[PDB]
Parts: sequence; structure tokens; C-alpha cells
Amino acid sequence: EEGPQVKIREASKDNVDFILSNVDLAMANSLRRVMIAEIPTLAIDSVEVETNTTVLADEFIAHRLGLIPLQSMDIEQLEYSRDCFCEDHCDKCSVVLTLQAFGESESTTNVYSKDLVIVSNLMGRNIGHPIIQDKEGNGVLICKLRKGQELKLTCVAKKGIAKEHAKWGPAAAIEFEYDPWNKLKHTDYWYEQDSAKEWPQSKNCEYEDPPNEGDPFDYKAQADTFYMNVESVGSIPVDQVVVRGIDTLQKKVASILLALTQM
Amino acid sequence: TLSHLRRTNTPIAKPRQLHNTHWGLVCPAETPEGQACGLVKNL
Amino acid sequence: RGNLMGKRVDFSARTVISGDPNLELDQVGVPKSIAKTLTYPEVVTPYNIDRLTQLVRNGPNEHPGAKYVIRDSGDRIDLRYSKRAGDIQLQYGWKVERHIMDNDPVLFNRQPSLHKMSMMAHRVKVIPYSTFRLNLSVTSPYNADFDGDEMNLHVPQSEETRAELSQLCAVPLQIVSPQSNKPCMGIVQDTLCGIRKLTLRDTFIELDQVLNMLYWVPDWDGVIPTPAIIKPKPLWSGKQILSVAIPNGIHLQRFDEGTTLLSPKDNGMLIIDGQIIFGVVEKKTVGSSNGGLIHVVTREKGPQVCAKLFGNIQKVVNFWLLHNGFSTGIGDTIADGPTMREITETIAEAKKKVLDVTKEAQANLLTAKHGMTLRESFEDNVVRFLNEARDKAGRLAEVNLKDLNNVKQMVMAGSKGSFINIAQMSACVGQQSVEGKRIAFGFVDRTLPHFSKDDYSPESKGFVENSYLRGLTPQEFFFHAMGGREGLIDTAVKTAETGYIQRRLVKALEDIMVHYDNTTRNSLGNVIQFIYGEDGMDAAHIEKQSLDTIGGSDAAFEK
Amino acid sequence: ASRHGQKGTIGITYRREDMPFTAEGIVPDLIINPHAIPSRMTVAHLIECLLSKVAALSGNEGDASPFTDITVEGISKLLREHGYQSRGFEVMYNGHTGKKLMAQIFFGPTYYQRLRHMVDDKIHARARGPMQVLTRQPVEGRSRDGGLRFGEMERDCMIAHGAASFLKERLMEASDAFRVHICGICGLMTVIAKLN
Amino acid sequence: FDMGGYFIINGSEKVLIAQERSAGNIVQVFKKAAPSPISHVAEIRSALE
Amino acid sequence: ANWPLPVNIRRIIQNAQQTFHIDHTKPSDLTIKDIVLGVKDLQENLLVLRGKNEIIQNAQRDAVTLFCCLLRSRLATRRVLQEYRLTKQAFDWVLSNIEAQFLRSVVHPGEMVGVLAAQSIGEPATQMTLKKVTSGVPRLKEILNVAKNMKTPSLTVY
Amino acid sequence: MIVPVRCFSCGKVVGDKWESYLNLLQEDELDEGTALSRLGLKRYCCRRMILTHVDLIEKFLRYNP
Amino acid sequence: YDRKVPSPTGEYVKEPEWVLETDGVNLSEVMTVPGIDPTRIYTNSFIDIMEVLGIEAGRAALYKEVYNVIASDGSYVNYRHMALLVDVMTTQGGLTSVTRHGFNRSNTGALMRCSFEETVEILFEAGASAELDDCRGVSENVILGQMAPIGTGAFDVMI
Amino acid sequence: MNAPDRFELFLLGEGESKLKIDPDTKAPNAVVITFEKEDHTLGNLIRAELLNDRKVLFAAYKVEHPFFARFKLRIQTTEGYDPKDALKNACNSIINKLGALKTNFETEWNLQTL
Amino acid sequence: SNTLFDDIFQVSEVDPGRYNKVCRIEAASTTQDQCKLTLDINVELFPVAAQDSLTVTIASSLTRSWRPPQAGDRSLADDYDYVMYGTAYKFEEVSKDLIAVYYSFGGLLMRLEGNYRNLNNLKQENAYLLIRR
Amino acid sequence: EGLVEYIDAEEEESILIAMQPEDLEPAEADVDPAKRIRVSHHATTFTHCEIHPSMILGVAASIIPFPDHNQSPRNTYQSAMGKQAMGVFLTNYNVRMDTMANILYYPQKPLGTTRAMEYLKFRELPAGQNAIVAIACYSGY
Amino acid sequence: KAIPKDQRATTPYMTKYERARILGTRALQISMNAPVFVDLEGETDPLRIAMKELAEKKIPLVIRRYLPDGSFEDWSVEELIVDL
RNA sequence: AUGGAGAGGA
Ligand SMILES: [Mg+2]
Ligand SMILES: [Zn+2]
Ligand SMILES: [Zn+2]
Ligand SMILES: [Zn+2]
Repeated sequence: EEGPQVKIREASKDNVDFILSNVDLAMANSLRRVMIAEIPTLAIDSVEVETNTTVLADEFIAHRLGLIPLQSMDIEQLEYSRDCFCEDHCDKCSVVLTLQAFGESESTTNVYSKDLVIVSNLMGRNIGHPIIQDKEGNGVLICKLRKGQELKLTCVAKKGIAKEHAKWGPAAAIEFEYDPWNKLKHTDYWYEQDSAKEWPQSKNCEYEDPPNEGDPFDYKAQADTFYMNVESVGSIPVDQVVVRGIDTLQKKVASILLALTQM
Repeated sequence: TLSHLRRTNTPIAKPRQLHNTHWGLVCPAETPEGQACGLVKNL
Repeated sequence: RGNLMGKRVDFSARTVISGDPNLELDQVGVPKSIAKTLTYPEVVTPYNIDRLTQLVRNGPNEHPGAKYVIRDSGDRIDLRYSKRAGDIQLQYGWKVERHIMDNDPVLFNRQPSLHKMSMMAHRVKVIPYSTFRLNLSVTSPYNADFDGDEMNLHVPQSEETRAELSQLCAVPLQIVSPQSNKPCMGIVQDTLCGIRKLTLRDTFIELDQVLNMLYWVPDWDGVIPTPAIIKPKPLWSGKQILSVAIPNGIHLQRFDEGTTLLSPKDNGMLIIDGQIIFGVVEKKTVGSSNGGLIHVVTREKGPQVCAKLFGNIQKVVNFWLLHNGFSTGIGDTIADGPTMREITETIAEAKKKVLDVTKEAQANLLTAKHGMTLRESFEDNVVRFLNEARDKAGRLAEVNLKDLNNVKQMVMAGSKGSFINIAQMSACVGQQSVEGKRIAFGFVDRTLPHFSKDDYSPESKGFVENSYLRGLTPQEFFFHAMGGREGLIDTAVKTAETGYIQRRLVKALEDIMVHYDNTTRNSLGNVIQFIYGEDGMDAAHIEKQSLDTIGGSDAAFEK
Repeated sequence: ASRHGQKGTIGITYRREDMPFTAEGIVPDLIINPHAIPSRMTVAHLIECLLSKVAALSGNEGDASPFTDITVEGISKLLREHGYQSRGFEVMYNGHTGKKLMAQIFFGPTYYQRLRHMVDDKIHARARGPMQVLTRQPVEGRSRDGGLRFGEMERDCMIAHGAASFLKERLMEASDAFRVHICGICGLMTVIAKLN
Repeated sequence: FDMGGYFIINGSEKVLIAQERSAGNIVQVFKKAAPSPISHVAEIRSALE
Repeated sequence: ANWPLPVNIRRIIQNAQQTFHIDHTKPSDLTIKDIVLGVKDLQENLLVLRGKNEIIQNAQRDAVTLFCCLLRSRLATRRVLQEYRLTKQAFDWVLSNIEAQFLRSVVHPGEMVGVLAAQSIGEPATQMTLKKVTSGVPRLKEILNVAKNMKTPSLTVY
Repeated sequence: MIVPVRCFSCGKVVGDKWESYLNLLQEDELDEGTALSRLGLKRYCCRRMILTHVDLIEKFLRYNP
Repeated sequence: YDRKVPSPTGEYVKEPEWVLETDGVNLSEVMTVPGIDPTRIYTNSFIDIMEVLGIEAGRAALYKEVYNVIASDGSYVNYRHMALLVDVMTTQGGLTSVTRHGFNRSNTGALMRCSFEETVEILFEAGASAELDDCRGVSENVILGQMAPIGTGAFDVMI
Repeated sequence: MNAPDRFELFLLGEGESKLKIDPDTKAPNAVVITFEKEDHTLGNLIRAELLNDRKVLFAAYKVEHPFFARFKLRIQTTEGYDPKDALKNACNSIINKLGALKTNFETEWNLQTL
Repeated sequence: SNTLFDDIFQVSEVDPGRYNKVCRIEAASTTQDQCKLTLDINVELFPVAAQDSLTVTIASSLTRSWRPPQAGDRSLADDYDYVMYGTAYKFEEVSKDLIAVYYSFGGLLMRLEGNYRNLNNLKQENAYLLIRR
Repeated sequence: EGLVEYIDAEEEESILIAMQPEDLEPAEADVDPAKRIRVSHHATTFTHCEIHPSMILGVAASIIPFPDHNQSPRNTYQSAMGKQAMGVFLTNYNVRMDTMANILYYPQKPLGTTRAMEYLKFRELPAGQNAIVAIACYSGY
Repeated sequence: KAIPKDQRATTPYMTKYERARILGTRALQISMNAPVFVDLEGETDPLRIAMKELAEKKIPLVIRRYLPDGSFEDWSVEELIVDL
């Protein structure tokens, strides 16, 4: 196709390692910012506690639930609770869930995210399932209970952005590097003897040419080819963090354009 | 709590100086500033 | 002395302070909740009403608002209760305690107050978050840092009290200060470590950036200056742009120790008309210095032109610096393989030079210097034998620190750091002293039970041969511990004695003002000086100026 | 404050994007100015960090014990064995732009503690309120919605500037004013003010 | 982990701080100032243990 | 030679051979009279002390004496025309300016100087902290105590 | 005081990995540096998240009511 | 010592001398010695100077001293402050101290000297002598809570 | 305690519009567009794209104080080009690049396994 | 609106006085033995080797906000590789019949020595410097 | 069994203590330049060698990592501060009742430890988080 | 005592204090809606009026200065020159 | 509200 040129080179359920060819740094970057903290997700945003005779205190669990990853795939057909025409939450905008556990055993009863339970009408949307990469099948580790210890919750999860708190962060760790052997001289390397024996090569170096000493500095060259990898918390599959990343940057770019027409 | 149980008070000719002898009996580092600096110590 | 000379007072406040790069020099970042509490009585006036009745309407807990409205009878409508607070018709004359607002004049303060400058006036920019914020530069006259300091703020309550604040006490009016007939506020840390950075000849800046920086200077005339380089690419030099922050008619001339209208070392500093011509910018220029840029721009342009100078030099340098960046790692405290070997020998000789003096003196061959003991001239010797070794090893390290070394860079910039700060870090820490003399014989005739008695050798008496980078040994440590403490002890006692000096010093002169016969007297009319300072002049407007009648040849004078 | 006199208060908070980033995607929880480093020669700090990076990577604990043979060099040789520049340096990229930082940055794990004294335990503001009984002067301490003492020493300051009306005002309408009655003769307050 | 060495009085934990004093029953000689009639002084703080 | 003195002359000069854009290959238009005689009766209105009587006026000649050694040394005829080729209007300014720039510097009656002179000495004493002389805070303590009982008394013979 | 859900700095989910961490040390008996690497915690901020955490909760359960 | 002094030829050139330095002070007898320049001899005791060479020359050393404590420390304070402080000490005739014995003795209003050290007794005997108060002092109008004759209140304003 | 809600970072308040456009009094043909509730994410990328546009004299942005999400983009264009149009195309271009970045990635994502 | 000086030069020194991007150039004039040059040359843009010969000009010609190109469709007094714009600050008598000028192209300075550039090299704010080949 | 003895200052005065048992008394006879420079074995008499130098330190000081790479006064500050460093002060905070008690939500055993934290129970009850510190000038906030 | 319109040493320059206190005293009067003696050129701040009132020397106040002997000198905000 | 002690911040 016409412009920017993605070459996927390593792909998993949670890592996309890709060259991005022919872009401004300004764009290669502003995509990343968006992938970090501008694509919506769903995570717990109101906890009502019925009973809590646990070691942990009320707002401490309340807070831990936030960070619990929820399948936000169809998140785009879920509304923002502040937008929606209800009062507090509803089944258009919120996914209620329940945590129930009570110690029975003599040997520490646990509470896992796998213990959570959808309670709102999903209405068919592929939403708010605690996401579990856990190999034995039980995600996170909410809290621990003694013999006689009870906890009874009702978390209403909402639509949000990592701008509005990094719990709604859909991305985790975004690797990002350009021009492997400072060909642009965008850094001055702190050295002690030999800049190049002291500072190490990043695997990215193979995919670009050496610098060939005898060549004089390339002044007019600019920023191309940006070597990235988006990891995914897993509330959105890898591809969709990038695709939605592209989309929502595209979206909020578009609403400037709209914004003019109103004026 | 630990530190505050192991404390020394000294009321009232140059007794603020960490004197040589404190070696390994009184802590060379731990002490408050100003007010009663080097008058209060820790074991 | 506690309920009359210094009373507790209304309309005050205090909070932790933090600094703020995009705040104006004469501004005081006042958190919204304090802004909500402190009032200024305003009289209802034909001019204001519309902005005032609005301020009532808003009520006492949404910012630009008010509590209490005062009437004819002098009653006191409380606006947090009262059946008529979302009402009220504002008659002329009435007073309307309002929230303190943007661009009010407040007295800002740090204790201990030991200045005119420890109490300034500021303009209240109101902000979120619970701290008072201030411009880094307004640091020195207040003596603040942000290790946790609290600061006071007092609010006038008459129209005249405001006058007196913004006409006498205002920060820009204090910029050039009578103390050392120099100015007291400068350019600190980042700005100063970055302005050196930006400015060295090797710093070139290409278009995209040079457009943003230019935008960043609020007083930009909106005219891109022609680039130094037009060739293969267009670039603008460091100096090039910053020069856009320097107003017009500002000529400055320095020269340093190698400097010749070409500044091969990029020495010195020439500024022809609002544009810099050569030399790196750094403290001596943009400091709190005597000849400095701040000293000039104040006298030459005004106070408020030079208030806004701090603003513009920072807004641009900050920005630059944000995007080049700056660090310090223990890499910066390593020094050459050979420079480490070369330093150790440089100690090891001061080691056999003490040995050899003690070896000499113990054999009664040491001559007692006039008016001092044998014991004394040997002490005086060995101390000046190990100081000359710290400095020699510290130098030998300072000379190895290449231009790219972040510590050596704040030393050149003059942002923080000294020589000795390097000498100790990378080389050897030097001798530890207490009571003025090297480490005592606390134990009987030895220093620590780990030495023999009568051991006057360097190590045994408190020389710290190692560097903070290599690490101190157990004794070295405990010796250092001893010095360290003697420090804290006086810095504790030093300051209590001082604040008493000040207290009499103040209480002695107190009533001395210049009278309308330009004479200098007290309350009784006992003259003290017949012309203030023997020349009639206020210290603010004085300046160092060479008198080129005094020096020079009898000949070259006639010539 | 870290762990070696190196204390400080938060000036601002930046979300993960606005923050500088190492190439592998990491971000700092905390940035501190390189200006608190040359003039308190807090050098342990710098080592700690470098050691704490290798520990977190290698997966063992760091032996920062005082009198040892642990060297910044041995620690370095170690971090090299492990893929990074052996002094704690790491090319970062400015958050806003994505443009490589021209200087490389010192960047590690560094044991850092959170002291008491948080702003909203201090933030105090007064504008009218309670008075002592004895003096009609305002009551002491922020816990009693008190007032700040216009100290003897700060009265010095208002005298310096020339501020006469403000000195009086911070000493009359703030604090206490009072309207006593005087006898044209003797010259005392022995007058019986039978006002009205 | 509570390590003790304190007392409990009216619910509050009070800790006794080691008070340092100058040791009894010991001989000390003190060179004594410029304007004194007594040049040296020998002194004993005498108490029954 | 480097001393504190009101009105920075050199920068009024720079701000003249800037303000009127002045070349260094073309003649002046000053009479040896304009220079010499203006210089002499600029002096006469650099007013610090005003009184029209004998004693006061003799105080005035003394309150300016030191500014004027400069004034004359930098507005001397060979220097004016040779070192900074002023013109008759540009000079008239450089003379006119110096007077206004001067009159600004005079201390204002009101200037509570006691409190000022204390703090100016007291503050940098506060920042004093640490070969055998009494120096620093302890010394300053003797001095102000009018210390009869001084720790380093000492002559210094010539 | 229980595992942090999700590392601070980097953002990744680490909570679900505490149990498996203990087991990779205690039972397979690998060194902590291997266990953390096997759990796929490759970044060193996501690493310290787990190695440094102290499961105090276990001491807290120990109290009665 | 070094000493910058004229060459005949004009230029200030470096002329080094020999200077001698003492522990202890008797001036009454060290200048009346043969051999020494008695126009230049200096004692760090400004309190000697004063009783020996006169009050006015006493002033100059009391200053030079104050100046040295400052400048040696690194600082610079403009002449006029140390001048005023020095002048203040010197102008009662003797060397009036900056303590409750010096400046606080001198006849100035009672309410004033009261707000320094000997707070109670100052008023006691000042209440015995039937002292009258000027009320021109800073301290006293502060105490009376009125507009103290200071900058803003030096003058007086009318129509 | 004085801290503002986080939703003030992308939600407009009462009366606030997404952009104000003003005449820059300094130069001619010069515009200073304020941008309530946005940041470097957007500002940076419009300024860098507003530059390849061969018909533009000046393009810069600046986050006044970072307590607030807002920024001033100033653009000066040629004799004839109106700056708004310079923005207009500057954005459309961005959207088209991204519209194509998306399809290209999508195409490549589909060929990979795992 | 026209040239102001012209000459070919021969470089006899390069100086990376601890700079990477700049060098100080000590060259002489082929022709007039009363002439030499001292100039800072951005060696990362246009490398200057020693033993080189370079052609130096002044002009003042081919001041409103610098425009970008679009002048990529405009004439430009450059048939040259390397070009700078600066200010003149001092004009020096080296006695004679000998005279020198000083230029700052924002910090990269210049020393130029001769005599015919009397009536030719104004006291001015203008001054370009064009180096080729 | 008499391998260890109790010494007070008065008696301390009459004995010679070794520092390192190891390096301070085998025979005598290369040296990694990086390791600090130590005096020597000098004087052979040693009645009784020291347990371990680090013991000269108190409860607050033995918390500081490499406190021997630090200009002294600094350790003293750190020493009065760690006493105001929020954390778990007892495992029984739920049950206990105090006018003021703060606990850190996620205490962490520091990454660099003194050998004496082991006995100080610090690793077990720490106050402080192992946060990622960038030393840089950023926005200058 | 007096001291006539002639024989005056007192500076015909306005002391910053004199001015700061006139600007205040006027800024007081003005804020209590006393009439204003210049055309408020879009200004409404009771003080920033009084500066415009003073730049145009239309303030009818007499600065009474005081010499130590008890004698005093009158000066109008007319005769008085505002340089600063 | 008053008196009195101790710890702590810059
Ligand atoms: Mg502080
Ligand atoms: Zn709903
Ligand atoms: Zn009566
Ligand atoms: Zn991580």
C-alpha cells in the first residue's frame, strides 16, 4: 500500500516485534503515547464492600481490584458511564462482578481473579472476563483468608483510559528504538576510552548497515525505520493495541478536523 | 522503635565531639542535629 | 519582646514550597485552598461591581469567590450560611471580603528573616496542588531549597498597604540589592548547567527546534533570525537563539584569563546590543554577579524588564535542556587506569615525606621554627605535607576528567560543585581535623586501640588516604566520623551565636534613617554621619568602575 | 529521600508517556536532579544504584556491606556480563518527542524511603479566627486554626523596606487593635468610659 | 518482632532513656585557668555503690 | 582603581556610540569649549546637598569629589574625541544623561538605614562556617562585644 | 503484604506469578535469577517487583480473629 | 609582604618588604622604638589604637577589622553599612558596645531600650527618674501600634 | 487536597471549546491556536507534519504549564495560504498515513502464526 | 545588493580544540602576502583538511523572518558548498597600511587581514561568507 | 570457653585489637587497583582481634548501603531520617491502637543490604521501596 | 515654626516613599468612589488610576517634610519631580 | 482555655 511500512518480525499472543518503515519520528512516537495511555479498556472502578474480616483493609483490596485485567475486546460497544444516559451504572456501560470467598480450610484459603463472577447482563459482548494467562488457570492473587475470614464484594467496572489512571493502561511495556549505530548523531555517547567497545550493540544493529568510517557525516538524512515491540497486559490482544492505537490517534486527530467545521 | 530503646541522654568540657573511645560502643553516625547534637547518642 | 514587638497575626498562611520553571519571577504559586481562605476587603465601587456581585454569587468555595459582605451599619453577612447568600444587592460603599486572586500583591517570606529580601512582594498566580511554588531564581534572597522548607505569606488589607507592597517590597524592585551594591538573584542549577550547555560553540540547533524555542520566548517579536549556517543545511548556533531573550541596547563586555576578541578558548563574554558575539554563557555572566547580565539589564532597561528576563532565559534554556538532557553516574567518578596508579604514587610519596620528617625529628635533627616548638613545627609540617598531597592527587584527577564528564561540567557551568568535591570523590579525601589539629590521642598516647602508642604517622593520626569511590577503611571511617561531627556541632552553635549577633546589631542601629537634610541620625537627633555613607548615595545604584587616572605610566598618562 | 542524606519533595508527577524511556521500554518511577550529587559527595547512592541494577537482573541480593571488597569495577564487569553499559548508563528517549536524549542517563533501582511530613499535614491558612483570652492576640498552632507569628525579626524586615502603614496594619487590624480611654490630666486609663 | 525494654503506663508505652553521668570514686587532676589562685586541683566524686 | 561609584559611565558611553551610530573615520563637531566647559558646569548641578550657604555647599564639594575624579578622567578632551569620537549632540546627551542617572542614585530621605546596615552585616555573618588569627564568627563576636579579653591580640610592625 | 498486582514502573501483570515463583525456587529448586527469567519477567523493573516483594500477609494471617 | 607602590617612572610595580608580627600588645612602647616606621605600625587591637592614637583613628581600625572578618570569609559588604555600624559605636566618644552595656545605656527613649535586654529594670528606674519619652523611635510606635516614622511615615500628608 | 480530577485531562469543562484561534499581533498571516484538553501526543505530531508542507513559514507548539492539558500551536503561512487550511491539510495527511499504516500492519499481522 | 571581497586561500592548520562539530582554520592567501585568515569551520558539515585550498567571498546580499526554501525554486548567490551569515564587531589597526576585521556568525568567528578592503568592508550588521570546493 | 571477652573503655586502654582477622595476621609476602588501600599488619602483639568493624555502627546506621563510600555528615542525616521512614513498625498494627500509625502498602526488601539488616529484622520489616531512579535534568520541575 | 517658599534644601525629587504613600493615599480615596481627576483610559484598578493621576501631575496633596529641629517644609505634588 | 515536659521539620 501507499505510506508507512510495517514488517512484523516476531509475533506472539503478547509480543509484536516490528520494524516500522517510512514515518516521521513525531508520528512513530505519538503512536506510542497513544498505545500507552489513550486506547480505552475496562477495569474495576467502583467497589462496594459488604464484609471484610481479612488481613487487608477496605481500600487496599478496592485498589487491587482496579489493576485486575478484564477482556476489553468489544469494549468499543460499551459506553463511558459518564456519557451514558442512566444514573450511576447500567448494562450499556458497566459490567458488575462479585467476589465471594470465606475461609473454610485450615490451610490459607486464597482469593484469585479466577474467583470473580460476571453478574451484569453482558448482552452478548465479549467483555469483562478476568483475563488469565496463569498456567494453572487462576489469574492474579487478590487476597488471602484465614480460617474464619470472609470477604464479599461487588465491583462495577467501567470504560477508561490510562490518562484517567494507569489501571486502564492496555499496554504495559513498549520497546522503541531508531537508528542502531547513532548514524544521525542524535546522542553523544559518554565514553571512557572507546565509545564502541564500551557501549553494546542492540539486536536491531543487524537490520541496518555499518557506518563505514571513511564516509563524512550525513547531515541531510532524517528519521526513518523505527524498531518496536508492543507487549500487551492482555485485556486487548497484541495486534489490537497497535491497530486500536493507530485508530484512536487517528480518531483524536480527526476530531480536530471536525472541531474546525463547527466554528 | 529499635533505635529509640538504645538511646543515651547526657544533661547540661567539649562533650559533643565524638571522642575516640566511643569506638564500637557509641554509634559514630546516629545523633540529632542542632539542639542537643552529640549530647544524645545511640549504642 | 513577644506580644508587642512581634505579634501573632491574621490573614497569614504557610506551606511546603516547590520550585517552578514556567512561573514568572515575581510570582508566588498559591494553592487554591489557601487562596480560598485568605481574604482582601474590597470596597464596592462603580467600576468593579459587575466582577464583584459575581464574586458573591460564586460563594465561598469555588475559586474566584468570597465570604462575608459588610454593610452600612457595619454588620457582617456570612456567605457560607445566610438565607440571602445566593442573592444580595451590592450597594455602593459596602465592603466585600473576596478570595485572594490572580495578580494580587502578597508578602512572601521565609524564616529565619535576615533581610529586606527575606520579605518580598509577589503577584498571586493561583494554582492546584498543595505547595507554594516559586521561580528557581527567587531562591537566594529567601535562601530556599526544596528539601522540605515551609514559607509564610501575609496579605495586605488596605489599598495603601498594597501600594507599599508593590511599590517598595516587590521582587523586581529588590533584584538589585543595596547589600553588596550587586544584584542578588540569578540563574541556577538546570538553567545554568543548560545555558553553558546550549552555548558552547559545538552546540548547533536545526530548524524544527529553532522554531519551538523561538515560540517559547514570550517576548518574541515573531521574526526568525537568519541562521549562522545556510550551506549544506541551515542550523542556528547555541548562542544564536538565546540571544533572542536578551533585550536591546544591552552591551556587555568581560574578557577572562586568555581572552582576545577571538576567544579561542571561547573565553569571556561580549554582548553587542541584545545579541551575543562570542564566549560560553555561564555564571560569571548570568549569575548573581557584579558586572553580570542581570546587573546591567536592571539598571539599563528597568526592574520589570529584568524581572521578565529571568523568565525568558529560563523558558528557552529549560526547554533546550529538557530535550538534550543531563545526568551523573559513578562513571563520572572513575578516573584513568594510569591516573589511578599515578594518583597512588602521588600519595605514596607524601607518605615517605612524612616518614622521613618524623624519622628526622625523632632523631632531634628537626630545627624548631622561630617562636614555635619542635613538636609544633613538625605538626605544622606534616599537615602541610598531606594537604599538598590531597591537592596534588585531586589535581591529577581533575586533569584526567575529560570535557564530557558530567561532574566536571557542572564545575565549568558553576551550577554546583567545586574542585575539592572532585579531589575527594575520585582521588583521596585528605586529612581529618578537629579542634584545628589533626586527630587526637583520645586513648592513652594512641588514636584507636588498633595502633601502638606514640604513632604520629599519617594513617594513625587521621589521614584518609582513600577516595569515596574506593571506600574508607574502618579507622579512616571513624576518623572521618570525628571531623564530620565537629562540623555539625559548630554549624549548630555557629548559627545560634549568629542570630544573636544579628539581634543586637539590629537593635543597636534600629532607629537610624536618612533625614530630609540628607544627614544620618537616630531618634534624639544625634547625628551619626553627616552624609549617608560619606557620599550621600543609596547602595542600590552604585557600581564597581575603574578609575584610570590612578594606574598607568607617568608617560602613558600624558600620551 | 533515598538512603544517604539525599532528601527531597516531589515537584510534579508525569504519567508514563510524558516520562523519558529506555529503549527496552522501561520508565523511571523517580527522577532526581544531578545537582544534588557533586556537593554532598553522596557517592554510596551512585554505587548502590549500580549494584541494585545488577542484583535485580542477576536475581540475587546486593552486598552493600560497609567494609568489603565489593568494587564499582567488579560490579561493572558484572553488569557488562549482563548486556548493559557497565556504569549504569542507558540511552533514553525524550517522552514528548521520541528523540534520543543526547546525553545518556544514569538509571537504576535505588532503595528509596518515604518520610513522614506530607503537604496536607502542614498546609495551613488563616484569615480571622480565635484569639487568646489574655492578649486578644490570635491563638497558636495550625491544629487550632491559629495564626502565623509576625516575628520580631520580620518586623525588622518591614522597617528595612520603609513599609510603615503595613507594619502598623500587620500589627493592628491583624492581631489586636484596641480603643482605650485617656485622661487629659494625669494621663492614664482611669477614665470610666460610660459610652452611649 | 516487638522487642520490649519499655514499660506500659496508662496504655502508653514509656521508654527509659539511659542517663549518662560522670563516674564516681575516681581520681582526676585538672589544670586550672589563668586568673585562679589554684594552679592544679585533684578531685574525687565520692559515693557508696 | 576599581571602586563603587554611582552612574556607570562606560555604559552611558557605549549607549551613545550605539544610539547615534558613530563611525571612526570621520571628524567630530565639538569645540574644545563644548567639552572642557560642559564638563565643568555639569559638575555644578550634580546636586546631592542643596543648601545655598557656606558650610552646606562645602559639604557638596566633598560629597561629589570622588565621583568627579572619574567624571573628569573620562570626559577629558583628548579622550572624548580620540577614544570615543562623540558628536556635539551625542555628547550633549552623554552629559545630559549622567546627570539624570546621577540624581536617581541619591538616597531617599526615609531610607531606614539602621535596620538595613545591621542585616547587611548580620546575614553574611550567618553564612560563615569552618595560619593562627581570630577570624569568622568568634572574631566578629569579640569585635561587637568590645572584647577587652581578646584571644589573638597582635602588632604588625613596619 | 501480598504481591503487587502489576508492576509499578513497567505496568505488566506480576501478581498471578507469586505462587509459581515460590514453586520454581522451592520445589524445582532453581536460583531466584532463573525462576524470574522463566516466568518471563525480562525487564528489570518487572523483575524486582517479585524478587523484592515481602509476603508479610502470612505473618498477618497468623493472628486470631 | 608585598606592597603595590610607585616606581618613579609612574607605573605601580611590585615592591616586596619585610614585616614583623606579634603575640601580645603594647603599642605605647613599640612605635616609640627606633628603626620601625611609626607612621604605619598596626595592631589588630582596635581597642588599643583607640586609647593610643585617638578616637577617630580608633574608628578606622574598628572598621578595617569588621571589614576583614567579612571579606576574609569570601563576602563583600558595601562600605556604608559597616561604616554606619562602626560610626554608631564610635560617636559617643568611646567604644560603646553592641550589648546591654553599650548602646542600651545611652539616654534614648525608655520604651525603646526596654525592648532589648534588661526589660523590667529599664522601666523601673526609668519610672523612678520620671523619664519622658520622645516617641520618635521605631520600637516605640510599634509598641504603641501607630505609624512609626519610617520611610512611608517620615513625612506628613495634607491637602 | 487541592489536586484536580484526572478527567480534566481530556474532558472539556463549562464554556471551554476544543480550539480557540487568534490573530498573532506580531507577524502578518500568523495564527496562535490554543488547544484545550490535549498534549504533546497531538501538538508535537501536527507541528512536525505542518512542516513538510512546502508552503509554510513557521510552525511551533508549547505546553504553557503542564498542570494543564492545553498547548499553543502557532503557524505562519505564505502570502495567499490561510493557516487554517495549512492545518486542515496537515491533519488530513496524518489521517491518510495512519489509514494506510493500519491496513499495511493488518496485512502483515495476518501472515504470521502464533 | 552586490559583493564586498573575494579571494582564494590555502589552509595551513586545522584545530579541533576539543570540539567535534567545529574547527578553527589558519589559512593564507594565494596572491597577497599581506593577508591571512582565521575562521571556525563546521567540519562535520564541510570538512576542511590541512594543505587544502579554499575559495572565500563576502557579499551581503543573495532582515525579515528567514524563509525556508520554496527558494528551491529561487536563485541564490551560491555556486558554493558552505555559507554563513554574521555580524562584524571590531575593526583593528595593525599599524601601516594594514587592517583587520572580526566576524561572528553566531560564535564561529573570523580574522581577516590586508589593506584594499578599506573602502570595501563596511562597519556593518550585514556580512555573509561563502566557501566553495 | 574463653574465645570471646567483654571489654570496657578503661580496660580497652591496655590491649591491641586487630581489624581483619584474615588480612591482619597470617604471614607476609598482584593487587586489583580497584580495592581501597589499607595500612598493614603493623605492630605484632594483638591480644584480641575485633569481631567485625561494621559493629561500630548503631541500629540506624547499619541500614545505610556502602556508608563507608560517604562523606560522614550524610550518614548522620540518613540516621535521623530512617526513624521517620514510613513502613511496618509491628506485624500487629491491626490489633494495636495508637495515636497515629502509618504503614507502607507494599514494603520491599532493599536490593542493596548491609550484612547487619539480617539481625535488625529489616529485610522482614522494611520501610522503603526499591524504585527505579533516573538521575537527569528533565523539565526542571 | 514655618520655612518660606524660598531657602529649601529638600530634594525637589519625590522620595519613593513619598510617592508610594501618595499612590496609596490616592488609591485609598479612589477605591471609596471619590471623584477622579483624569479620563480613566479603560482602567478601573483604584491604584492604576492613581499612577495615571500622578503621571499627569493632577493630585492635590502637599507633602509636609520634617527637618530634625522640629521645622518642616511643604511641597505640592506639583513642584515635585517624579523621576524613578 | 492555662501552666509544664519531650520528640520533630528548615
Ligand atoms: Mg531546606
Ligand atoms: Zn449506564
Ligand atoms: Zn486623670
Ligand atoms: Zn517492569
